Amino acid sequence: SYETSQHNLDAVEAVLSRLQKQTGEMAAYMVPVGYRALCVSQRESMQALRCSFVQGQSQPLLRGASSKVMLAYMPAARCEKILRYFGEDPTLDKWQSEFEKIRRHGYAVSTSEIDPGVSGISAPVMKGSKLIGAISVMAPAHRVESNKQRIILHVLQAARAL
Ligand SMILES: [Cl-]
Ligand SMILES: [Cl-]
Repeated sequence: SYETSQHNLDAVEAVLSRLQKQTGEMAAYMVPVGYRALCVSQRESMQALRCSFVQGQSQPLLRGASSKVMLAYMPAARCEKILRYFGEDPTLDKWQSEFEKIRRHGYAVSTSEIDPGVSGISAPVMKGSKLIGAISVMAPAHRVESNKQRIILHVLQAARAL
């Protein structure tokens, strides 16, 4: 359980519940742990979506909107260590341009980086200047294509509420 380790799980659960009722999509709260993104709380799909994000399990902090938001908002030194572990060169424009874009917008969007046909939209959860986690919606590209601005606004709204 993350009852004693996630200080604000009640608040997180309330935000994710609303977010799914606003978008009709799966939503999760992710936190960075070393080289990986841990899914701490997840709503679960009322459709039949079976993607790689599972509550209590982690993914490498590298691909997808959630990973890219956390990498963009954590300290540079930390971000560099992680990307170098995965064999990426953090100094390249393809990374630096993405992080600048993310910080300008306040969220990231990804498509099919993890699961073919599934997109991610994510925004950082901050405590002051410290990145603590991210709120994300994981949803079929079929639906994101019709609801992109709606999902972005609600994801931003969810993250800001925490
Ligand atoms: Cl993705
Ligand atoms: Cl569908």
